[PDB]
Amino acid sequence: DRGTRATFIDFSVYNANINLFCVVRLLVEFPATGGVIPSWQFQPLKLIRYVTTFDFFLAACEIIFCFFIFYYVVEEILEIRIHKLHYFRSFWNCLDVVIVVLSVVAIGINIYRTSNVEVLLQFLEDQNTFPNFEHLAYWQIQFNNIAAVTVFFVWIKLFKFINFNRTMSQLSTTMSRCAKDLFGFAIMFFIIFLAYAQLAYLVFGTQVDDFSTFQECIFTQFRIILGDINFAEIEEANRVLGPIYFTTFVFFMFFILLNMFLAIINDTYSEVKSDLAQQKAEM
Amino acid sequence: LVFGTQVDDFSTFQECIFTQFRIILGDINFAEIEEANRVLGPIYFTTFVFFMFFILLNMFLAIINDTYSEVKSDLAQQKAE
Amino acid sequence: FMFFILLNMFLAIINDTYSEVKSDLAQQKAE
Amino acid sequence: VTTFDFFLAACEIIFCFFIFYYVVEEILEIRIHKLHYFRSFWNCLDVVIV
Amino acid sequence: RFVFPEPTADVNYIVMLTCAVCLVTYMVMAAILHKLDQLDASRGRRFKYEILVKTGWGRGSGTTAHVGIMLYGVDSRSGHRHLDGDRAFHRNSLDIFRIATPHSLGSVWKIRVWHDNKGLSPAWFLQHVIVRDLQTARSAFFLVNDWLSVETEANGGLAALLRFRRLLVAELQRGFFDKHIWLSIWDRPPRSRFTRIQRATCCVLLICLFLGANAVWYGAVGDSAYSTGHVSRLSPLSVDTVAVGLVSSVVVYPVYLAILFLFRMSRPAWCASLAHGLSLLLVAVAVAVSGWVGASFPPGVSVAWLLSSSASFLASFLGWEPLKVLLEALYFSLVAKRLHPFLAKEEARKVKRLHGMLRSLLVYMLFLLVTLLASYGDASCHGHAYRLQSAIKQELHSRAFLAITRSEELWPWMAHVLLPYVHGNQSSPELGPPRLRQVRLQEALYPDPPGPRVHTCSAAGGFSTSDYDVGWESPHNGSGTWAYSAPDLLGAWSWGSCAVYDSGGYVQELGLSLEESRDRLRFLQLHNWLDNRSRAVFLELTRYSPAVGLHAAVTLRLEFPAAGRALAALSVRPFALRRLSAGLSLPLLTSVCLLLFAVHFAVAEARTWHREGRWRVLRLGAWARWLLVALTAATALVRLAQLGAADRQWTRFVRGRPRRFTSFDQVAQLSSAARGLAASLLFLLLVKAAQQLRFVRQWSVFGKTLCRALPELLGVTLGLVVLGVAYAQLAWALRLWGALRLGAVILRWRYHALRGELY
Ligand SMILES: C[C@@H](CO)CCC[C@@H](C)[C@H]1CC[C@H]2[C@@H]3[C@@H](O)C=C4C[C@@H](O)CC[C@]4(C)[C@H]3CC[C@]12C
Repeated sequence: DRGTRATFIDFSVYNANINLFCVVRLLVEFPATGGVIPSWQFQPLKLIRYVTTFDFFLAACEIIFCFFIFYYVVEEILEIRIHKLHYFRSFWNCLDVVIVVLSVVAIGINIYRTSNVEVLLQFLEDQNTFPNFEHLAYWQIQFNNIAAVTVFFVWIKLFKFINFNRTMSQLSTTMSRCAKDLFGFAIMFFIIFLAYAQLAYLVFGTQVDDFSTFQECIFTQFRIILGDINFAEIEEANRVLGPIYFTTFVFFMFFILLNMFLAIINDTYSEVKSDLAQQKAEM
Repeated sequence: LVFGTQVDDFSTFQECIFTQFRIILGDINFAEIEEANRVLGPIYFTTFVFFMFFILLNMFLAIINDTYSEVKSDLAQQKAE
Repeated sequence: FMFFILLNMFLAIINDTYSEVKSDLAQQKAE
Repeated sequence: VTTFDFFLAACEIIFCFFIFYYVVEEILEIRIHKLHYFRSFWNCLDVVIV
Repeated sequence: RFVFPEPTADVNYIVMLTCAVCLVTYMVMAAILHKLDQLDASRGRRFKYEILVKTGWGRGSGTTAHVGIMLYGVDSRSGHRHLDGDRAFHRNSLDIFRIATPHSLGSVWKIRVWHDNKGLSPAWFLQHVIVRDLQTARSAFFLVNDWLSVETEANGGLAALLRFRRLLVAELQRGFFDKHIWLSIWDRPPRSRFTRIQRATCCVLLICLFLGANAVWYGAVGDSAYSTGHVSRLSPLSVDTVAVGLVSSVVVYPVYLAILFLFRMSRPAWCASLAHGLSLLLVAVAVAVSGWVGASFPPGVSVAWLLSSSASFLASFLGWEPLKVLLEALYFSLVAKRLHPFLAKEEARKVKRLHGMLRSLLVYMLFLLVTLLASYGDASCHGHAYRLQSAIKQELHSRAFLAITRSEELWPWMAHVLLPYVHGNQSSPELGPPRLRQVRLQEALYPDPPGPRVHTCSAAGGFSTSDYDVGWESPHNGSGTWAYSAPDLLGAWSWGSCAVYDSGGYVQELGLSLEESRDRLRFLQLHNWLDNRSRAVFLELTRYSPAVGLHAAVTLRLEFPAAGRALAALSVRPFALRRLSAGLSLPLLTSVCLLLFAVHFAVAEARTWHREGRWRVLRLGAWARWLLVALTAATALVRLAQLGAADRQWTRFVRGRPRRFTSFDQVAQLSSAARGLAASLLFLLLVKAAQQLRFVRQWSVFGKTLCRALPELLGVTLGLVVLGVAYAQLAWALRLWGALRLGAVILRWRYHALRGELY
């Protein structure tokens, strides 16, 4: 009727060749102002893991991973308590806590979800009723979103281990020393970035649909920085404040603001190399 | 890990590398990155542009800018020596 | 090799030309 | 009739404001500052341009 | 007599923005007070002429004594050091009183002193401070100047049995701006232990508690007086909002008195460091509960809550704190009746600058809050506006309309897609019949040579204004059947392609129901209503969505650059019809608050204009101030004009709804402009927030290296523009030139020079 606001369609499939369930959800939304908005979600779950030897291999690697994270958390508690307190001015220890927290969250989610499979058993009792696999897909998505960030930080941590000669050491020194002062300009640049974002959201955020939301405005500005979006629709959106905004943004934040980042890095590297070269006139 | 199932541009592993290289040339689509994962996708896109076009691509130029000046100074001094 | 190692030598050349012009002008006007 | 000639009109208005700024600035260089001193070839252009 | 509503999820941004502003201002003010307190901590151990008490009245005084001196008088009070002399207070050991006492009022009773020694002493009594008029002349060099003893009665002007009046007046004069918490973050007496910073914690605690209590009472207590709701008009009755503000302040006051008592007299060994923690909890909790109770405010009580909070703050500042200091003075006077309540002189200008910055920060934060409200008060019916306009554009088949060139398919288009859209079973309630105002020109056009268009449209002339008949011109008996329908002065300027149009022309009502409207459409089609010159067509009717509460002005335009060809353009502008007579809606309050700020800036500008005199021109600051004032005034006036025009149009409509049009379009224009201007104004403020980042020693260079290289950047831009005009005078480019990264080298050089010159 005219009163409806949302419609869902749900089902799932097995594809017995490989061992991967696939749950399918289709949403259709009816805004009160008229129109239709579709959305879809296909999720490849896996619930019957232990069949082949590779599955036991993966389980063993999971156990070893739990042992490793337990080892790291123990050696971190030992270091925080039985050694220097408030050792947070390093950025190399504030990274370990993030990694261990993300890992323990992932393990907790896995224990919560994997141990919760009785719905499959209920479906296997009688197979003429709708299976309820929606929660499992959501938790699988959440687990993937955590593992994908955990692996990123684990890879990032490797930078601590590359100082095996003069060149890498000096590059690391330049990169670290150039972070204390780039922080201020980053803040001052993001303030103007958000000022442009809110201005665009308030002005064009009603007829363009690229500026229809604040984060969408931020993404549009980043795309313009990459050089992807053209203002061929902004004039239709607005003829007074359109070209003015576009020109001001592409001039002030692409010819002036974006070069201080180059200048600071260039000067820091130059002074660092000069200092390290002068470190040989004394020896 | 995030987009390796539904975009089709990050299906394999080397495909991700080639897609990032195309992004460096400014050939992003972003019509599927944002709808494949509304959170953690735009985060990746935004943090990828800020750490490449602003920081990590201004370091090659710094080295090439400093070394050129240094070598010209040394060579000119040697010529005038 | 086209965007990272070969494009930036052009910018380095421009930068060095500007710096040399600046230094020469400063030396001449401060002599 | 266009969306570019209006920018030209705005530039003309800005130009008129600049000429007002330079004419309100030159009278003080003759009244308060010592007058009848144009043998500089620089105060000469400033007035003829205006 | 309580309720846990949790009705909806649509957050109310007003409370969130207010809380965010109140915490940000506290953070920055605490940051400033950190240095303002470190200076006092370092200084832990003219006002008048050089005080001199160098005398030799006594001998054999090899002991020590303390001679305290108090410079009484309004707005000036400070103690003095001990009775240390040139020979350790021994025989004839008295020096000039060259102690730093910058507190000294005018020709008032600035005289008070006392002495405390190890019991008694010989006849060593320094006469007085012989300072008549050398620097400021706060008093004369004449007093009793004779033998004295401990607790000297150093009274004066420019047993004491009446201890009552003297004790009360002294205690009030000392504590009228110290105990008073609000304006004490500026006048803390030195050597005290109340730390100059937790004074800000008390203030932020009061603000957050006021906000929380008011947010609870509004929308959490509607049983005892059920006076709230639909029967409660948001307009301030001046009998109710003040009452709830007062009662909220009174009920929340005791916990403040408890936390202050835990602060004062704490060094109780170290409990003060606990108290901060408590505050950092309570305010948060307060904010939290606001963020839970304010999410379900009806759209009219939000202004009432702000008024109640303002009244509550103004109540605890206009008598409650004075009452507390008065009762404290009486308690002290009636309990224990205590009788005593270029090297290193550059810091004075530093303290003055810090006080000025602290005073300007509050005004900046208040202006930021009011402009944030003016901008995002209704930042919830904003995505709905986009969805509504997109839906309207979609169901009108905008693509099918923007791809018509001949002036013949317009009739099938209207008969097929538009008329079924206007009428139907329910079919998108309209609120207004359509119109077909139309212009003729009278300057008959001729088709261009083969080809769509050579450069542009041309051959314009004088728009026709005469009367005509069925078919065209034939006025025989009386008034023409197709009158001109003279344009209104409000609502015009569509700004098409060929020229700038207006609201004048020959109109058609287009009937009421589908059958009659279609028949009349065909009737006027066959009788040659639209085949002649007929520059424009101007189809535009209405739209209104009750579900969200937004109207939409829809305008369709076909234009004729030449006889035979057309150009299509449509505009759907959504807005919210908020009348001026609706009470004290938030936009009206923000508009009347912005005018006060504009007046304040104008007054502050004129007070310096006339102080320095004329010829203050040629300074960028004056121009910036006079442009900011103009922008603020324009924003306020445009918003007020939109509010007035909405009411005018709505009254005109409700007058003759059945067969009128009333053209709400102008309102949709103003609501746009009043939303653009503010959007720019806030922008400026944000930019300012970047510049004031320079108050960091490390980050002060990022502004200097950009203000120093401005001439070079302008020169480079000049080169760009001259090469660009040359590129066209011989008859890409910008891309290759901008790929040079030219500004980078100038910025790098300036940065290197500034860093080198920083050490
Ligand atoms: C006083 C000093 C500090 O100690 C500041 C230095 C300012 C200076 C570098 C700036 C000021 C005006 C600029 C020129 C412009 O006016 C038109 C042009 C024409 C174009 O074909 C090439 C470029 C050129 C020459 C510009 C060159 C750079 C200039 C000379």
